[PDB]
Amino acid sequence: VRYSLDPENPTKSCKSRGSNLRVHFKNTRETAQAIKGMHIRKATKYLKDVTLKKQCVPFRRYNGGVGRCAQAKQWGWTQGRWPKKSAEFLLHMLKNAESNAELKGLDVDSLVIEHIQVNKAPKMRRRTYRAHGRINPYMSSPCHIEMILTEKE
RNA sequence: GGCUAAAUACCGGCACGAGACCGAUAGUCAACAAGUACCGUAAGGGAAAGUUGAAAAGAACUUUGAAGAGAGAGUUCAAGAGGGCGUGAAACCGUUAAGAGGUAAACGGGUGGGGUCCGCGCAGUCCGCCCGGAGGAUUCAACCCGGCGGCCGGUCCGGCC
RNA sequence: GAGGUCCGUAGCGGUCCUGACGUGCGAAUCGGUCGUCCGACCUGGGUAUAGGGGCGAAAGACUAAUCGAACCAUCUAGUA
RNA sequence: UGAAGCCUAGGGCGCGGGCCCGGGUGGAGCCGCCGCAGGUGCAGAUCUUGGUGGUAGUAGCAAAUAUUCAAACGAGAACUUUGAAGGCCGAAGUGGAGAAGGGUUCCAUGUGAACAGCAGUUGAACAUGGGUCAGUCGGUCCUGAGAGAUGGGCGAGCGCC
RNA sequence: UAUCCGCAGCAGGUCUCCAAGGUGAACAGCCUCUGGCAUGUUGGAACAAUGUAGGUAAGGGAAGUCGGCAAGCCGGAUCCG
RNA sequence: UUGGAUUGUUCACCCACUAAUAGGGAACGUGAGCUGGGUUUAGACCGUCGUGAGACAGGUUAGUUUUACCCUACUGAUGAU
RNA sequence: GCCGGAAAGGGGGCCGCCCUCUCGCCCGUCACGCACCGCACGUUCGUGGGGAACCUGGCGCUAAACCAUUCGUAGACGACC
Ligand SMILES: [Mg+2]
Ligand SMILES: [Mg+2]
Ligand SMILES: [Mg+2]
Ligand SMILES: [Mg+2]
Ligand SMILES: [Mg+2]
Ligand SMILES: [Mg+2]
Ligand SMILES: [Mg+2]
Ligand SMILES: [Mg+2]
Ligand SMILES: [Mg+2]
Ligand SMILES: [Mg+2]
Ligand SMILES: [Mg+2]
Ligand SMILES: [Mg+2]
Ligand SMILES: [Mg+2]
Ligand SMILES: [Mg+2]
Ligand SMILES: [Mg+2]
Ligand SMILES: [Mg+2]
Ligand SMILES: [Mg+2]
Ligand SMILES: [Mg+2]
Ligand SMILES: [Mg+2]
Ligand SMILES: [Mg+2]
Ligand SMILES: [Mg+2]
Ligand SMILES: [Mg+2]
Ligand SMILES: [Mg+2]
Ligand SMILES: [Mg+2]
Ligand SMILES: [Mg+2]
Ligand SMILES: [Mg+2]
Ligand SMILES: [Mg+2]
Ligand SMILES: [Mg+2]
Ligand SMILES: [Mg+2]
Ligand SMILES: [Mg+2]
Ligand SMILES: [Mg+2]
Ligand SMILES: [Mg+2]
Ligand SMILES: [Mg+2]
Ligand SMILES: [Mg+2]
Ligand SMILES: [Mg+2]
Ligand SMILES: [Mg+2]
Ligand SMILES: [Mg+2]
Ligand SMILES: [Mg+2]
Ligand SMILES: [Mg+2]
Ligand SMILES: [Mg+2]
Ligand SMILES: [Mg+2]
Ligand SMILES: [Mg+2]
Ligand SMILES: [Mg+2]
Ligand SMILES: [Mg+2]
Ligand SMILES: [Mg+2]
Ligand SMILES: [Mg+2]
Ligand SMILES: [Mg+2]
Ligand SMILES: [Mg+2]
Ligand SMILES: [Mg+2]
Ligand SMILES: [Mg+2]
Ligand SMILES: [Mg+2]
Ligand SMILES: [Mg+2]
Repeated sequence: VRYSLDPENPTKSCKSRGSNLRVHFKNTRETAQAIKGMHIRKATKYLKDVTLKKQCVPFRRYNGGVGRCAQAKQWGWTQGRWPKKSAEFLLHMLKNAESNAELKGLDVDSLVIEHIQVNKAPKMRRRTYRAHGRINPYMSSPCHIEMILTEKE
């Protein structure tokens, strides 16, 4: 609808969008940061590998308490994880984006992720019961995902 | 032993009219399915909640997906108004760009450097009088005719106060 | 085959570990260990007693998680 | 031919309170001067209401021995259903049935937005429809502990004894 | 141990009926049949410290500690006494 | 620069060993490290005091010890220029 | 070509070379130059350090590290053998 950063060429680019998705915002943002600059096929392969725990997602900003792994050394970090539903949500969105590019009449095997953004969506409340008859929130953190692919060779 | 209208009172009730009043955290608790939802054995306690547009014209149709949800297409002046939709601030977050980074950060004074913009900067003011040179007009002073105005008549005539 | 008799189930209770937990499973729970268990026994329903009053084998205990004077509204925007 | 409001690395003025221009967004009203009036200026009050952070993807999802294989349906299976295997409750039960209480939770079909602190093809969730039959089971009848009128008494009185 | 009350599918609370086989004094504990269930609001990989709940320890035997706290010893039945 | 008997003890005293059984500080070091014996609530008993409710640097017995996942410091483990 | 150097290694001296100058230095003669019209950061070390590319040539070179896997002399996870 209204994209935060428009493409430099509206003809050599395709767009995809999703709102109010029940996936953790902090995990999804790091997955998007991991796949930010990749070719479409490389990104799809990497996302499959993450889902199968063959490659990690390096947790850089939201790293509090995250454990270490040996697979983040190839990212030049120490802490990584494998958020699989985070990976597959934007895998579905990537598939939608490539379908959009094919519909608009583009070269699918030259598309590079040029823009990707994860915003924070309205929270939905549940309730948890604590000691001494107290009630605390059990909130959730849905997110908005917004991505732009473009050709470059 | 007794009766008795008028002038007098009126935050309830049926209708009305008005205001230097309030303007949705205000004004009644209640602008809305409000003494409603809801809590308490009960007596009782008691909310939050307004706004698309002029008009639903409320997004046919193609396409990816199991679907939510997207990409096009279309309506509208405007979707940067898409069914909790007027405007859309701050705290907080994402991304892009620029800069920086071992005494937490921020701050005052003094410069320096770099940016973003502005000056619409880029050969730099005019204004009077006079001298000289080329010009061009119905053209100056004086005189006459008419109109208007300002000051007087040592004490002009007439009014009014 | 007697006993407000003994050991010991169900039930009723709540000693010690000063154990577990202590933003708990829980605004008093959990485990093991314990007391009593034919009697002043345990228990549902009905019924009576109501706040300076009730009821109390008496701890100022209980009276709807509130008790050395309950709760609700009002006097009340009480006084400092 | 664009008011209020809002944003601004744009230009300025004022010692200051503040104010004026430019740009953008917005879509219907607003301001200067002379007087008048006041529910008239917030950083605090363990202030009121609403919203948002760091903590933090952290604490935590450890009471009661236990699951595995194959198939089916399904877009999708650690969790649904069928079969097999291995276990538990162990007749003072994790069995079969009632009273108080609940009030449609009962049964069937369908759905997977929300809820069932993972997930779900399942559900006491949501949507459609169904379902409780009495001379001989109970209430209705009796009276118990007790409650309660009339006559009467007391009482300012509602009324009470 | 999910249709009731406790704010909740809350280890709490809430009145009764029926009651198999073996062992055994026994309605004790333990194993099974009829009936039921899926380990109690999740799973997977490892087996560090510290914990919680269980055990075992040479020689000594309360020297520990305010205090034998905690654990341990004893345990049923028969015959003496 | 110790092992013990008695005491809640600090202090004290005694037995034994020893080479010697010196003295002190760190918020009278150290309770989100423990314990809870003493003091130090609410229950009770005694003596003295008070007419009484009650009092006692007098004795006695029974009595809930909460929270770390934050920053630092420290102990280890990756890594970074 | 010969030597000269290790504490954090010497662009130095010497022996020959094919060549070229009577030029370099000091006094004199001789004229010439953007004489830019009084005016500032002028004059170097400097082919300075660093980063990208345009390049014509010659000489050469076609490696590892990490993940995945395995191991258990190691281990909470990383890490390590
Ligand atoms: Mg961080
Ligand atoms: Mg931490
Ligand atoms: Mg809880
Ligand atoms: Mg509760
Ligand atoms: Mg008379
Ligand atoms: Mg009279
Ligand atoms: Mg009038
Ligand atoms: Mg409002
Ligand atoms: Mg209101
Ligand atoms: Mg409002
Ligand atoms: Mg408003
Ligand atoms: Mg409001
Ligand atoms: Mg609105
Ligand atoms: Mg508009
Ligand atoms: Mg609008
Ligand atoms: Mg809006
Ligand atoms: Mg920003
Ligand atoms: Mg940057
Ligand atoms: Mg007895
Ligand atoms: Mg007995
Ligand atoms: Mg007790
Ligand atoms: Mg305890
Ligand atoms: Mg704890
Ligand atoms: Mg009385
Ligand atoms: Mg009694
Ligand atoms: Mg009183
Ligand atoms: Mg309008
Ligand atoms: Mg006013
Ligand atoms: Mg204000
Ligand atoms: Mg304020
Ligand atoms: Mg996690
Ligand atoms: Mg965790
Ligand atoms: Mg549990
Ligand atoms: Mg049953
Ligand atoms: Mg049944
Ligand atoms: Mg059903
Ligand atoms: Mg769930
Ligand atoms: Mg009566
Ligand atoms: Mg288990
Ligand atoms: Mg299970
Ligand atoms: Mg359960
Ligand atoms: Mg031993
Ligand atoms: Mg032995
Ligand atoms: Mg001793
Ligand atoms: Mg000792
Ligand atoms: Mg003991
Ligand atoms: Mg001290
Ligand atoms: Mg301390
Ligand atoms: Mg403590
Ligand atoms: Mg004590
Ligand atoms: Mg006492
Ligand atoms: Mg942790």
